[PDB]
Amino acid sequence: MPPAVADAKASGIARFNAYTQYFPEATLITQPHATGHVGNFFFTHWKDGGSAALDLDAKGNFSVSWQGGGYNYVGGPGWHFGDKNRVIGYRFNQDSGASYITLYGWGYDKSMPATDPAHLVEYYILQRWTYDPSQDGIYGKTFVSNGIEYSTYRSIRKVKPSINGPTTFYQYWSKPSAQQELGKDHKIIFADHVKAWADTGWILPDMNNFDASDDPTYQVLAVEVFNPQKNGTASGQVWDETPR
Ligand SMILES: O[C@@H]1[C@@H](O)[C@H](O[C@@H]2CO[C@@H](O)[C@H](O)[C@H]2O)OC[C@H]1O
Repeated sequence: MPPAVADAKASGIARFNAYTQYFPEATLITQPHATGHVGNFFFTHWKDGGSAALDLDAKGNFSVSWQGGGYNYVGGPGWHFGDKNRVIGYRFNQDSGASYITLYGWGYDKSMPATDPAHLVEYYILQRWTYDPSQDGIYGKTFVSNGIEYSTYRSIRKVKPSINGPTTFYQYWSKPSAQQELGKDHKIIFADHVKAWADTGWILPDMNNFDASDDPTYQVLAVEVFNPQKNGTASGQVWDETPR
């Protein structure tokens, strides 16, 4: 078995009802809520309605195809856990106009009180977008990572779905000053974004645990659509290029 699959199994990822299985080759995911592995690649896939399909191969090539409608979908491939030193590489090939093409993940500290919205955090490092989340959050700071300027925001989700079920939680955002181009390799140096959030006191709770009720504290390269007004597709390839 691929090593991340073996590691996830040996740490009890099957405890989650929504975790499907290891698929050795490539699979199409269309259900409302699923996680799993295709090859060594973890995936998440979640929507509150509508129709959206994640096609993922064992080399990390993927496509999300969505149908127009009033719903929210987010999904994509990566890792069953966040690592603050990971360097995510990707190339995005096609984008009909997703709401976000974004690094996407969660942290969760079961020992923190749920009255503190920092006990559970959904985080985003946008790369392409047709919805601007700045309007929903407070500004943190601007910084440079891999030669480009990102700006941070913190928003709150009040009684909303999460990896721990309905919860009030913070979202941390990092948005670059320009859309990232298709057809070229890009890097997300995750440590720079973790650092930038921490620089304004926005601490990520633990990103390497299966303590939440519904899903791991995963980290993926995701396509998200909010109320898409047309059918669309978005496709790319993700990998780990962390210096090791
Ligand atoms: O893994 C799933 C999460 O992806 C989901 O989180 C919602 C996804 O859309 C985002 O815009 C929302 O802020 C967030 O509530 O929660 C359920 C979980 O199983």
